[PDB]
This record gives sequence, structure tokens and C-alpha cells, in this order.
Amino acid sequence: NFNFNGLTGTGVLTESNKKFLPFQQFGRDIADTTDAVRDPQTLEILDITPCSFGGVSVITPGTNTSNQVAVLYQDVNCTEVTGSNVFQTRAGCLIGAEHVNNSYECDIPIGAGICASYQTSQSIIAYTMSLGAENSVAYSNNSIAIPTNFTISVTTEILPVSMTKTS
Amino acid sequence: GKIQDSLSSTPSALGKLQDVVNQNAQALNTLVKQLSSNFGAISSVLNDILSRLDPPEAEVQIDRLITGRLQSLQTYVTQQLIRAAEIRASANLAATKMSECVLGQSKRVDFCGKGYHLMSFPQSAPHGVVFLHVTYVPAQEKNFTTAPAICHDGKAHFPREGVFVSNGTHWFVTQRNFYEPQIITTDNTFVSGNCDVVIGIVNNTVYDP
Amino acid sequence: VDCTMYICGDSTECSNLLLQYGSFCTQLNRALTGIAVEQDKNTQEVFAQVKQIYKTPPIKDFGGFNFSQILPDPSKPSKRSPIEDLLFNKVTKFNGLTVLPPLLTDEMIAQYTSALLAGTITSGWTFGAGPALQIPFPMQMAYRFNGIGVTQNVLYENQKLIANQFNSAIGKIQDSLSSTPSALGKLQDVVNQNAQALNTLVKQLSSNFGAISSVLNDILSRLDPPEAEVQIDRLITGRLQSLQTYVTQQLIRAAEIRASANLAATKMSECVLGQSKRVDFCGKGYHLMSFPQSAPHGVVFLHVTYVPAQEKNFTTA
Ligand SMILES: *[C@@H]1O[C@H](CO)[C@@H](O[C@@H]2O[C@H](CO)[C@@H](O[C@@H]3O[C@H](CO)[C@@H](O)[C@H](O)[C@@H]3O)[C@H](O)[C@H]2NC(C)=O)[C@H](O)[C@H]1NC(C)=O
Ligand SMILES: *[C@@H]1O[C@H](CO)[C@@H](O[C@@H]2O[C@H](CO)[C@@H](O)[C@H](O)[C@H]2NC(C)=O)[C@H](O)[C@H]1NC(C)=O
Ligand SMILES: *[C@@H]1O[C@H](CO)[C@@H](O[C@@H]2O[C@H](CO)[C@@H](O)[C@H](O)[C@H]2NC(C)=O)[C@H](O)[C@H]1NC(C)=O
Ligand SMILES: *[C@@H]1O[C@H](CO)[C@@H](O[C@@H]2O[C@H](CO)[C@@H](O)[C@H](O)[C@H]2NC(C)=O)[C@H](O)[C@H]1NC(C)=O
Ligand SMILES: *[C@@H]1O[C@H](CO)[C@@H](O[C@@H]2O[C@H](CO)[C@@H](O)[C@H](O)[C@H]2NC(C)=O)[C@H](O)[C@H]1NC(C)=O
Ligand SMILES: *[C@@H]1O[C@H](CO)[C@@H](O[C@@H]2O[C@H](CO)[C@@H](O)[C@H](O)[C@H]2NC(C)=O)[C@H](O)[C@H]1NC(C)=O
Ligand SMILES: *[C@@H]1O[C@H](CO)[C@@H](O)[C@H](O)[C@H]1NC(C)=O
Ligand SMILES: *[C@@H]1O[C@H](CO)[C@@H](O)[C@H](O)[C@H]1NC(C)=O
Ligand SMILES: *[C@@H]1O[C@H](CO)[C@@H](O)[C@H](O)[C@H]1NC(C)=O
Repeated sequence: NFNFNGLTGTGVLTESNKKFLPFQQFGRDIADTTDAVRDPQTLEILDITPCSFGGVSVITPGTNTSNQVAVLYQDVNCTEVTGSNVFQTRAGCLIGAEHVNNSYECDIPIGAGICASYQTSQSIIAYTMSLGAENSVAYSNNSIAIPTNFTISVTTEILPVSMTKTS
Repeated sequence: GKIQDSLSSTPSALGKLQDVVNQNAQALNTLVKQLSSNFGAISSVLNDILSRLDPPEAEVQIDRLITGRLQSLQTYVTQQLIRAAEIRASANLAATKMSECVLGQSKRVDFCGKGYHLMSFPQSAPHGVVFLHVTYVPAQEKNFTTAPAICHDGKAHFPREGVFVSNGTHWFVTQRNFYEPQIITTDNTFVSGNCDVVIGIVNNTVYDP
Repeated sequence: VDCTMYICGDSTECSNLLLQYGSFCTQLNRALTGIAVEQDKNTQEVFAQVKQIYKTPPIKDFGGFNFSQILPDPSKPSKRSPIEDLLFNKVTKFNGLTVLPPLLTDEMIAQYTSALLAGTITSGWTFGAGPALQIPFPMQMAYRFNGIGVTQNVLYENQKLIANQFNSAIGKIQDSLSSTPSALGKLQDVVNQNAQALNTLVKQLSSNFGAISSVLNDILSRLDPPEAEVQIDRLITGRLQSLQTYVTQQLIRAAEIRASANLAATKMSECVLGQSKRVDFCGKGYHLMSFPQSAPHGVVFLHVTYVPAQEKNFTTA
């Protein structure tokens, strides 16, 4: 909780790569939020990183299967949140889950290409999204694929039509 | 029959409509709970504020409650108007799908599902519509030799129907969609231009039936 | 945007007052969470139209047609095509704001895009019914031509010209997008509107809304506590009004963005993964083919159509 010459805020203050005139004392962001100070005694420019915040996202198995739950802390590093099963994701700090290098389909989304699911001896695993199987179709300019026989698939589609007539 | 079994064992399959009824229930539950809020006022209960405070102050506290309640109601109405726009858009799409796949046969791509559209059947639903959209999907994608044309008498012959294919001995014409070959005959081809016009053209027999 | 942070900076006196307003604020969080969920659905509806990932073969034996400017570049950090590099190069806190990443990222969108492009190039309309079929590019054109009422003989007489005209048109678009960045303004406006909505909340936050002071530590040290609480309620109402305005604008815009996403998804299915007969739907001319590109919070398509060269006068009956 900082106070520099009467100007306050809460954050992490580290060396800045900004330059300033001998004249100036503080840097400013939108709506005049301070984003830098120079120290009053030490002639260094210091960058104010807002203290980390985000929501808490809980990865829940079906409760009809298990009680194994992992927690994702948004917009934070696993230096600030931890526990023993601690892995850093792009979305946030993930604790209680393990990571796997292989890609798979997506059941429980983390963000930034990372998605969780449950696999077996079952645990909570974060995976790279595969976006589906690859189809290694061969190709030439003198051959064609033309099917023999067909089947019927039926798609069930549900659409909203109306709402409760409230007043 | 498989759809009925699926809907029975997996009720979440109908979630797109369950969400509509849940959103409206929540909007109403939101107003009722906010109603009990004092919005920073001395008391949220009207009979209590009137017996608790001398009338001219109670009136001030009442204006604070009135503004807070009116804000809750305006929020509700705004949410219902935005949702009304979303629901109307869904209703318009649903109406479109019924006309396009149930009361006619649309050529729109993947419009009522993947596959070739065959038929569709509406169902009523609690504040919504459900459709079973029936389409065709190919069973097995077999590899055949092809050409844009074959030539005879030095001229290029194109299909009037489907595509030209070959089994390694003879040229046949199949449908664009399925491998049901006809021997290429003069009666079912179009002739225009020299053999050499078509890149990939094959020299072969065109039969007289 | 969380009121606790936006309004109080986690301070106790205004926090207790916020708790009294209650669900009046938590409903704002629900609306914004709902929008964020829909934003991933929009990206998926527009790009995840392939059930499998399809790829362009090692040898581009496509009848003289250059798809190299639309297909992804294997040598880059992000597998973006030359045209995608232009689209991305040209189109661009303790105040309660949290911003989350998309589930589906530019690289993963590019992977779906690669499948969509490989699909339209080697399978075309067969991509719309089961596993995609393999078709020679000139044969794919024969179907595309017959589909607009023009016999395939036409394309063979003009195949060299069609390939040259196609290749030129794609190259001219890239030159146009490079020299005229405003060409992509329909998407630049989306990112600008959301930036403005956030900038609007931050600036309104400093407003006193007619109160003695907009600074919480100042109102508490300046006025005896029971008055400071009154001034705090004035700030809370003003800030909650700013947040409700923001949420309302984001909900209305969410409806507009979803409508655009639905149209974009429609165009991909109609002009990329099949051949639509809708009039002027993906542009003026007879529809021939179309290619998607990823874009920063949007989609760009190159819609390829035919236009007659010379309208000659003949006798008819
Ligand atoms: C406020 O007073 C502090 C003293 O606490 C001043 O810091 C002092 O600055 C002098 C001049 O640079 C330092 O002397 C020299 O420092 C350099 C590097 O620190 C060293 O290599 C030399 O051998 C010599 O000691 C002195 O060490 C330094 N003291 C501390 C504790 O840092 C500061 O300059 C004053 N600020 C202003 C704005 O006047
Ligand atoms: C018919 O074409 C299909 C294209 O999907 C072939 O499938 C691939 O073919 C290559 C070489 O022919 C194989 O190396 C790949 O493993 C196949 N990929 C998949 C996903 O199956 C198929 O093999 C061809 N069939 C015949 C009999 O040639
Ligand atoms: C595309 O079809 C062309 C014919 O129009 C093929 O070109 C020749 O094909 C024969 C037999 O397949 C080969 O002996 C020649 O060497 C080919 N010539 C050239 C210049 O390639 C071509 O092979 C076909 N392409 C593919 C990928 O199958
Ligand atoms: C390709 O199909 C043709 C059909 O026209 C085959 O030719 C026939 O062969 C059968 C027996 O295999 C005979 O009974 C017919 O009299 C033949 N028809 C004609 C018109 O000659 C041909 O054998 C097939 N080739 C391959 C490699 O399967
Ligand atoms: C088709 O694409 C190929 C890609 O190898 C083009 O070859 C290069 O294309 C780039 C940009 O498209 C140019 O800057 C180079 O001058 C091209 N030639 C090289 C590297 O030798 C090829 O020109 C394209 N064909 C067309 C446009 O007809
Ligand atoms: C059809 O139109 C095309 C393009 O407008 C013409 O092709 C051009 O022909 C000129 C001859 O002067 C060449 O210099 C160009 O290189 C060609 N352009 C392309 C893209 O191929 C063609 O001449 C026209 N055909 C007829 C019969 O009018
Ligand atoms: C925090 O995680 C981010 C991932 O975006 C990484 O770039 C950064 O180096 C990490 N910081 C620390 C202090 O570990
Ligand atoms: C995943 O990759 C990391 C980094 O290369 C490596 O250390 C680790 O052994 C890999 N894990 C598996 C299960 O392959
Ligand atoms: C096929 O006929 C054409 C006539 O234009 C001729 O040029 C070509 O040599 C013939 N091909 C073969 C293999 O006989």
C-alpha cells in the first residue's frame, strides 16, 4: 500500500524502462491513475504494476463420479497464489490438477487453448486442445472419391420461441 | 427411435430451451430478492419506516426505496427487452427452418444439419420448438479414376449428368453424389471443342445404344 | 467488472454499503459472465465447422490456382497466411476490471481456417455431407460451374484464364488491404467500441456525481463518518449507474455481435463449405468459391465470383 508525496495506490513497484524530464515526478494512465513514480530520494523511475486480481474458477467433475476438484486463479502467477500440484496456465494459476503434453477434445475450458477433463486411477488433467482428429486425405488431380451407399442421420435441434408473459 | 432414447436418458440435450425458462425465472427471482433491499435506507419495510420515523423523514427514506426499486424494475425491463430481441431472433430462425426444411426443401448449406436434406418434422415444446431434421450422409468414399471429359473423333465429350469415371478398362458416367455408372454413350454427353481443349482429357469410346 | 474493486478498492465502509445493495451488483457480474461465454460460442460457430482437420497436400496440384496467399505459412510462430498477416498487422487493473483470454485463440482459429480452406479447395460441397471427398481442382470447378448454370466446357476453354484471373484478384486484395488499412474498418470498429466502453467506466469512476469528494479515503478523513456514509452512498449509486450503463451497452452489443457472428457462420457454410444460390449473398456475380481468414475478434472472407466481360446484342425468340 504505497504513498508517494501524497499519491496513493496498491501494487508492485519495480524498475521502469520509462524516461522523464528532471522536472516530472509521476506517470499517468487513463483518468490520471498513477502508473509510475520516481522515488523522492532515489533517482530511479519505478513502474507500478497493479496488485494481482481475478476470479476463482473451480474445475468440478461430475459429482456423480468423484469429489476431485482443482482451482484456477485468473490473471495471476503461481508465485503469488499455492500447493503441491501447481502448474501455470495462460488463463491463470492452476492448483490441484496435473498437466499433459498431448492434445485432446475439450470438456472443461480453462482458456487460451488450454482445456481440462478427467482420465485414468482417475485425476484432473489439463490438456492442449486438439480441435478434432486430423483427416489425412490423399490428393491427386486425376482421381476422384465417389461414395457407394448412404445412411440417415437425424439432427435434433432446439430453438427458443417465447418467454413468460410477465408484467 | 435413437433420438427418443437419447432425449430420455440425456435431458441436457434439450438445454437450449431449458435455459430460456431458467433465464426468465431468474429475472423474476432477481426482482423479488432486490425488493427486500434497503438500498442504503434506514428500513426496507414500508410499515416500519412509517412507524419508525417522523413522517417527513420517512418520506425521504421512501424516496430512497422508490428509486432503488424503480432501478431494479428498469434493469428487469431492459433485460427482458434485450432478451426479447434474442428470443425473437430465435423464433424467426425457427420459423425459417420450418418453412425451409418442413414445408419445402431448402438448398441452404448445412442449414438444418450436416448431410443432404431429405425431410423434417416439428415438435411442440414448452416455450420453444424442436425439430428432427433428417439428412443423408454417404456410407463409403471409394477411389475411382476420373477425367473432365473423354474424346472421340477428336472432339471433347462432357457429361450432361454427373461425372466421368473409370474402373481401368472402360469409362462410365455416375451421379455427382453416388457411384452408379452408366457406360458413356453419345446420348448423354455434350460435345464442344477439340479434344486438346480439356486439360486431363482421356481418349476413349463413346457408345451408340 | 467487480463493484468491490471498482467502487471501494476493497475498503470496508463502502463495502458494507455495497453488501446492502446486494444482488443489485452481482446481477451485473452475471450479465458480463454470460456475454463472455457467448463470445466463445460465437468464435466456435463461425470457425469450428470442420469435424476433422483437413490439410493441403505437400504438392499443390490445383490446376494453376494459387491458394498460397490464403493458406497458412509453416515457417512462422503463428501459422498465419500472408493475407492473415495483413489482417492482424492492420487491425488492433485495480478498478474491478478482469479480462479473460478466449478459449479459441488465433493459432487454433488458424488451424480451423486451414481445415476450412483445405476443405473448399480439395472437397468443396462434399464437405457438407459426411467425410469430405477428394476432387481434382479442375473437377471441383466443373461442379462449381454446373452449379451456376454454366456448362463445365466453359471453364476448360477458359481454364488458363480462370486461373490467371483468380490469382490476380487475390493478389490485388492483398495490395489493397496493405495500402488501405481502413478497408478492415468493420472489425476495427468492434475493438474500438469495447475499448471505449471500458474507458468510459474508468473515467466516470473519478466523477463525484455531485458528491463532496470522489476519493474514498478523502471522504472518510474529511467528513465525520455518518456524513461520509451519505456521500459514499451517492458515489455508490453513481458508480452502479455507470456499471449498469456499461452492462446494458455490452448486452445490446452482444446481440449485435452475435447477429454478425451468425451471419458470418452462415456465409462460411453457404459460400465456403457449399455453393449457395442466394442472390448477391457473398457479393455481386455468380458464386464460384470462397476462402475464410482469421482476424482479431472477427472473420474475413474472400468471396470469389464471376462477372460477364461483354454484353453483346443478338436476335431472340
Ligand atoms: C538523499 O540522501 C541519500 C542518502 O541516504 C542520498 O544517497 C546518497 O547519494 C550519494 C551521491 O550519489 C552517494 O554517494 C556515492 O554513491 C555512489 C553510489 O551509491 C557510490 O558509488 C559512491 O562511493 C558514493 O558513496 C551515497 O552512497 C548515497 N547514499 C545512499 C544510502 O544511497 C541521495 O542522493 C539523496 N537524494 C537526493 C535527491 O538528494
Ligand atoms: C482413397 O483416398 C483416401 C483419401 O482420404 C485415402 O486415405 C488416405 O490415403 C493415403 C494414401 O492412399 C494413406 O496414406 C492415408 O493413411 C489415408 N488416410 C486416411 C485418413 O484414410 C485412401 O487410402 C484411398 N483408398 C485407396 C484404396 O487408395
Ligand atoms: C494430374 O494429371 C496429370 C495428367 O493430366 C498427370 O501428369 C502426368 O501423369 C502421368 C501419369 O500419371 C505421368 O507419367 C507424368 O509424369 C505426369 N506429368 C507431369 C508433368 O506430372 C499428373 O501426374 C497428375 N497429378 C497427380 C498429382 O496425380
Ligand atoms: C470395367 O467395367 C466394364 C463394364 O463395361 C467391364 O467390362 C465387362 O467385363 C465383364 C466381366 O468382367 C463382361 O461380362 C462384360 O461383357 C464386359 N463389358 C464390356 C462392355 O466389355 C470391365 O471388365 C471392367 N474393368 C475392370 C478392370 O474391372
Ligand atoms: C504462387 O505462389 C508462389 C509461392 O511459392 C509464388 O512464388 C513467389 O510468390 C511470392 C509471393 O506470392 C513472390 O514474392 C515471389 O516473387 C514468388 N516467386 C519466387 C519466390 O520465386 C508464385 O509467384 C505464385 N504464382 C502466381 C501468383 O501466379
Ligand atoms: C477474356 O477475358 C480475359 C481477361 O479479361 C482475356 O485474357 C487476357 O488476354 C489478353 C490478350 O490481350 C492478355 O494480354 C491477358 O494476359 C489475358 N488476361 C488473363 C487474366 O488471362 C481474354 O482475352 C478474353 N477472351 C476473349 C475471347 O475476349
Ligand atoms: C507469470 O506467468 C507468465 C505467463 O504469461 C510468464 O510470462 C511470467 O514469466 C510469469 N512470471 C513469473 C514471475 O513467474
Ligand atoms: C512434456 O514436455 C516437457 C518439456 O519438454 C518435458 O519436460 C516432459 O517430460 C514432457 N512430458 C511428457 C509426459 O512427455
Ligand atoms: C487423343 O486425341 C487427340 C486429338 O486432339 C490427340 O492430340 C492425342 O494425341 C490423342 N492421345 C492419344 C494417347 O492417342
